[PDB]
Amino acid sequence: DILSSIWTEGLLMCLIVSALLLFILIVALSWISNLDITYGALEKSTNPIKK
Amino acid sequence: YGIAQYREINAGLPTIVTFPFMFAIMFGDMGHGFLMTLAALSLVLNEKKINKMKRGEIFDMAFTGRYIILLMGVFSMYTGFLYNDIFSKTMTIFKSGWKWPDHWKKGESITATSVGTYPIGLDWAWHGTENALLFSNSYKMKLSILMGFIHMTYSYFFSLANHLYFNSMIDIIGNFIPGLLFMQGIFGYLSVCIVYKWAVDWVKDGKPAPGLLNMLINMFLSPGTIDDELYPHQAKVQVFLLLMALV
Amino acid sequence: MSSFYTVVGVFIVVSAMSVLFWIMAPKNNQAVWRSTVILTLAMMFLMWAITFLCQLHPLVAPRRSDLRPEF
Amino acid sequence: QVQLQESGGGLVQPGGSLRLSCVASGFTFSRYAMTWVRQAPGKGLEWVSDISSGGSSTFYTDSVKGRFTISRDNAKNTLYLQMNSLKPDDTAIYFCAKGVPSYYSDYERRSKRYDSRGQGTQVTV
Amino acid sequence: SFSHFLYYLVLIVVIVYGLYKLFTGHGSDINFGKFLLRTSPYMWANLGIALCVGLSVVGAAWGIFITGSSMIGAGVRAPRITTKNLISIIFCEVVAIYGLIIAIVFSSKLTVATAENMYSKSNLYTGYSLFWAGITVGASNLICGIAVGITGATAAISDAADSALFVKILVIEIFGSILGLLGLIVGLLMAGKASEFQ
Amino acid sequence: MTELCPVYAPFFGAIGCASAIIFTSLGAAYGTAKSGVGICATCVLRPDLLFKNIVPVIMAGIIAIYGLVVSVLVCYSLGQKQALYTGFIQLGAGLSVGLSGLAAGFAIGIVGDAGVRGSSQQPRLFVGMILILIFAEVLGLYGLIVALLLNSRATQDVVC
Amino acid sequence: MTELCPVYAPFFGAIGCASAIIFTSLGAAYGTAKSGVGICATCVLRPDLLFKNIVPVIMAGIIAIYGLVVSVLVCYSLGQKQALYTGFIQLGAGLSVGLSGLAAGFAIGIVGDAGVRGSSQQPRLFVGMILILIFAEVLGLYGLIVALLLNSRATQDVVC
Amino acid sequence: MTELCPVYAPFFGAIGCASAIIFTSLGAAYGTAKSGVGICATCVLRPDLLFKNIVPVIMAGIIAIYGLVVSVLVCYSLGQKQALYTGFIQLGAGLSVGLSGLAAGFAIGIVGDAGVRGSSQQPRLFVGMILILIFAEVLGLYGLIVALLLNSRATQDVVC
Amino acid sequence: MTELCPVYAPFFGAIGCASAIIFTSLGAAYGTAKSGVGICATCVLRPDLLFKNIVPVIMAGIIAIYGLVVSVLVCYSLGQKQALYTGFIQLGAGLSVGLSGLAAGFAIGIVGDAGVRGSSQQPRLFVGMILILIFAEVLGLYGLIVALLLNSRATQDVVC
Amino acid sequence: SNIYAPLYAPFFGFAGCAAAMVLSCLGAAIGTAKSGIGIAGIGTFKPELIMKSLIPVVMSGILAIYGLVVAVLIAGNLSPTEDYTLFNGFMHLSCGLCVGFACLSSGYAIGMVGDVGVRKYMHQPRLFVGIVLILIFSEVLGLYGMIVALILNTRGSE
Amino acid sequence: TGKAWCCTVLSAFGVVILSVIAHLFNTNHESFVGSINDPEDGPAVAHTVYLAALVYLVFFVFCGFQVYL
Repeated sequence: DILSSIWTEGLLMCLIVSALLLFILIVALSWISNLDITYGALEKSTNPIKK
Repeated sequence: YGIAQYREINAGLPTIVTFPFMFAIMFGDMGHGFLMTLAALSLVLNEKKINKMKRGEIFDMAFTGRYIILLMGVFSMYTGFLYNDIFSKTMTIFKSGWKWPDHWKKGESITATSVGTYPIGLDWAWHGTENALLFSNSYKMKLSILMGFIHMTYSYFFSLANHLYFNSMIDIIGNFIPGLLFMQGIFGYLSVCIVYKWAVDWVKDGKPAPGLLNMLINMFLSPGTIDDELYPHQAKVQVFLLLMALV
Repeated sequence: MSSFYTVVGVFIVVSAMSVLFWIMAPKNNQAVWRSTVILTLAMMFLMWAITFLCQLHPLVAPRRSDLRPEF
Repeated sequence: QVQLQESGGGLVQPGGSLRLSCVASGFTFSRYAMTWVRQAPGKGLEWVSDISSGGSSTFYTDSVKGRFTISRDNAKNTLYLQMNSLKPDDTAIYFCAKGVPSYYSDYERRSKRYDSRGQGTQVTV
Repeated sequence: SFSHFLYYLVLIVVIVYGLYKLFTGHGSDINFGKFLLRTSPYMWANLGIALCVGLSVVGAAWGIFITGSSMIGAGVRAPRITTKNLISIIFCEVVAIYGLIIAIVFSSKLTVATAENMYSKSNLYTGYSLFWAGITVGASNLICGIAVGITGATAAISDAADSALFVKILVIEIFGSILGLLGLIVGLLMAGKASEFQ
Repeated sequence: MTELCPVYAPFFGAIGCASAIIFTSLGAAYGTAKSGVGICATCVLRPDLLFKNIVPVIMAGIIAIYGLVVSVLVCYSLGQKQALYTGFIQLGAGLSVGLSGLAAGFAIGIVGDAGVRGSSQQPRLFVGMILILIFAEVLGLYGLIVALLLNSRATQDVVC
Repeated sequence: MTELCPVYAPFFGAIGCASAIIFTSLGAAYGTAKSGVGICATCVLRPDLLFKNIVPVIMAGIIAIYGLVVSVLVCYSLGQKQALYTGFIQLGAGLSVGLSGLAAGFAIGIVGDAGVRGSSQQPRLFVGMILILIFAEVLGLYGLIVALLLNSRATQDVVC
Repeated sequence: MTELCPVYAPFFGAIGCASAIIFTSLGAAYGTAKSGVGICATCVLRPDLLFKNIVPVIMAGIIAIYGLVVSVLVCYSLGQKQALYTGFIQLGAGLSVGLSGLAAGFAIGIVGDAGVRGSSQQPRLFVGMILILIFAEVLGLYGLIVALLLNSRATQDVVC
Repeated sequence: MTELCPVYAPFFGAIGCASAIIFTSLGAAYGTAKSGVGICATCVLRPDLLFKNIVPVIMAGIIAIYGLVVSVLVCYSLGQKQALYTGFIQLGAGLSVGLSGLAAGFAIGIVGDAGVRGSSQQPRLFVGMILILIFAEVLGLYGLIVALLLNSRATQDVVC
Repeated sequence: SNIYAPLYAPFFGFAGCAAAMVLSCLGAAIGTAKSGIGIAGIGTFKPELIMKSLIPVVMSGILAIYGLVVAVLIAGNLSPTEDYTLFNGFMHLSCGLCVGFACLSSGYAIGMVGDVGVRKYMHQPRLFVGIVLILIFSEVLGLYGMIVALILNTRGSE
Repeated sequence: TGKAWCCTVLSAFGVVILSVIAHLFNTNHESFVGSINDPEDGPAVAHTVYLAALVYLVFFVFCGFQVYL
């Protein structure tokens, strides 16, 4: 009276754990992709109008 | 943090000792305590020269706090001795309270027999022991609760010292007493139970050792019922404490 | 031998020597001496007493398998 | 060094129900699988039965597949082999042996891999 | 958008697979019930404990940076707020303590079950209990931590304007902090009757 | 095979061991990057604050140390025939510190990014940054504590 | 087949071997690209700084070498009849150095780009950039350390 | 059929064979594309530098050749009755050079786009661009080295 | 037990019972929320108009009554041994009032917001808003009528 | 064994318990957070109005109590020593979904109305009685969820 | 010069700690040789460590001049 000859309880446990870890990884990379450098502070800009 | 009210009890004097000491309870290691003591001691001894030269704030804060770090180190050495830990090694200063079996072979599991109590600090027999954490965590968790409660109730009593000085009798009846009964009746009671459980020899009596954490929860969520009695008339007094806290 | 009364014995003498110090403390900067030393002994005692009581009637015992037979 | 000691033996009538026993020392008895091997006179070692660390899994050779049962007690560092419907073919000396860690794989079993065995007891029918 | 295309594709695949098994008469194969009986209870327990502390910490961290960044920004013109508003950081950090405490309590139940008793009624009950209790404490602390953090940011930026506003707005903050404590109470109730793995 | 020791049991240990260092590395990298830009953005005008302001990078580094410590500890308990109970203990230990450290690294980054900028304009504000930043760091420590607790039970009286 | 050595066991070995180099190369590629733009954008006015600004590219390049070492190490351990346990350990080692190296790649890329741009305005900032980069670089090193530990344990006491 | 040689085994071989060139061509295409826009934009003012600026396109093209040789080598390994193990190794080789080459092409494209614009304003910058591109180019070479080592072990001692 | 009455039959009924309240509540909340914004915006200039133009909130609120009425009716019809057919009918009844009530809520929200804002400028428009809201309201009533008709047949002529 | 009480039944009972508390907190969290922004928004302009306008926050807090009550009642019925039937499992699952999403929906409306309510209350002091009246209609949405949740729980165990 | 203080302080502890460790090994103290995982022969490792202690002593006395002058 098995669950399946292919989708055994052993395989499903591995997959849903993998799905959880992959979801956390994707969310992590989704935040990292949004790191924008604050260019304005790093590059000098000048004009003759200011003091 | 903030300037004290006029003639109010100064937070300074209690802080002199309890600040480095509460640090020492966490930062307990004789080796690290010793190294930090030497650093602070050098700043203290040379202070006449260091005082005159100009300093960056990352270094000025250290010099300003030199007498803090000195105590911060000395107490760390003391607590490190009670944890019996120097650079992650135990110290075999006294005869152990645990005796091992008479014989065993290579790779054979053994269990120690109690023959006494270690005089100062953790018994060194626990080192490298496979269930060491199961003991020390019970020790340090209970230590933290006891020290925390004692520290809180001690400083809470400064509230009374303010009210009596200002003749604010209304606050004695209004704030101090109700607050004292409330917290002493719950977490003071827990503190008493923690100390008591250590006094009773459960295995000699053959009684089941009660779970204090379950006991704490049950006196709120199911008063008047008990699994394992810590002492006679357990249920009768607990319901009284609950009613007192509610009132 | 050891018992709970061992801790009470230390508590009495620590109490005695602290209240004795309260009386003999120097006049110069009296408040700092009276507060620091007495509070230090009290807080220092608690660390020992707790660590001592925790080892009177233990509910677990050391276990290991790595110890060489001649130890 | 590790030490093992068998018990039980002697002559039994056909159809008997003798029970063999073994005790061991010098190793964590719970950590290793345990095995019984028997030698009939002039034959090589024959694999009788083996049991995992937990006592939850067992193997029986076809000669005894329904006649023997093997059991373990990790608290007493001891091993048991109950027999019933014993017959003449079972006449052999039986050895208590320390097996591979935890449990036997098919390869380890077919290789008849065991670390050490005691001085077995004789059984005759 | 690629992500929403993926969601619909998964949904379509699931529906079509369900209908295929259903129409061919083998609809009983999917059998969620058998899946819950055969999966080992240690998985449910450990996911409950790990996500309990995990999600609780995410809550505290998410709240802290919302309040902390606001305190530092508003503190440029008025440094006085930096110490008084540390209370807001505390209300965020504490929900991690609640998650830690439950992790201590639940860890006490992870004994090793006998093989013959592995899937019995009591052991399955403890498996489900610790999973949902851990999720409940974790998620509610995650929600609580963010809500408190958002409130703390408005409190800090108000304090920089007029000190009299701080005590008035802190009332909203303590109201927010209660959510995490209620989560803890329900967590201890759900796990109350669960026996150790026998 | 054995019912308590299925052949796939080590997977949860191996992936948990990897997860402990992977998730903490991502958290530490984000903390190092976001605050590192802030240090560059301020030091161009106030170079003397450089070595004072570098603390956020230091704290982000500690989060990775926690990940390495847990990863090493569980790794020393892997084995081919290990029980399924041991496997999920290792997964719980690795996931606990991993998911915890990931969040702590992000918070250190965002607070540190603001902190060093504020430090430039208001000198009293440096200590304010440090106070807040510790309570981001400790959130990684709580993950370590749970990991150590679970790991302590990985081999206690477990039988195949 | 012997259930400790299923026919599909080497699949995780192969993916572990490939993962070690793939993900670190993505990390090293991002570090080289993001910082490369910063170098070019600054050196047009300041060509004299060119060979001092190159360092972030070098460090991003080293991240790739970690994965090459691990990938070669696990590569020599594959086999037709390897144990499933050996497969999972090889997978864990590959992911450990791979995704940890990817995290380090992002950090070096961001701080490298910001660092060289700032270093054009303020020469005292270069030491600060190098100091921060080392903390980012070390994250990849932790990934390698875990990977080597796992690999050392991948083939001891196996019973294939 | 044979246990170690399932009839579906060649599938991983064919996908590995195709994957080697597909992903490498995608990388080389992007490198050619980004750099091509840079070349056409930069030299309108200054066509005498045109043939000097082609180099990034040359290197992007070289990446594709790594894909070709690995794909060609795998293509002669395939066979109807090949074992499953060699199927996985072929897939590992294909992905190893493929995605690593994709990363390298991405880096070569971005650095080429930035470098080719700067190098027309500041002639001293050309040697810098070439130096950086070599570091990006090497990331493709690592993937090839791993792929060749894997392909060496694909069939040396396999049996059905 | 019998094939017409599987032990999981109550699941569909239980989901239908919840569905009736989930979606109606979302419809009522959206209708209340966006109507409230309109009321609060207008009453700054025209506070005497408040209790006249509050009507849309009443209309949105009534949608929740529909969900409650259907939910209770199916709830009193659930049972441990109910037939599978009874489950499907209850599911259909729950969805019918649920998602139809959600549609009504969105209509009331949009119309109420615009109508209230307009009515502050033009008193002749109020009766126009009420008529359009009546048509929006009736979309909920149709869903209720279907839900009640379905529920009436949930146990008629059923056999276990 | 009783076929109506398979051993996996408690899973759905706990799932309902978790849904009851988590979603209720989400509703309460949104309501207070959105309202807090409104309360703080007027702080610099009219400090007097705050203490007499925390009503949205207080009402938003009641939503958590609705969740607590249902979660407590469910947790009181689950036990390892009782033949908790699968029918009861589904009923308690619906208990969680009803109170959960009802409170979530109510919390969203209380937040939206509360924000603009107080945020424009500073311009027009006669507005307040209207704000309270709208909030009540927003509040009862959560109450309806609790009513059905209590009825489901009453029938499930009987 | 500053570089001298770093080396002299580090080597000062390098003499003490190593020498103490060597003594415990040479006396077969349980904390260093007690387990089946510790090295087998105390005096052999103790001799190895003692040489390391002497090495640090050379650094210590040499840097003593560098801080003195």
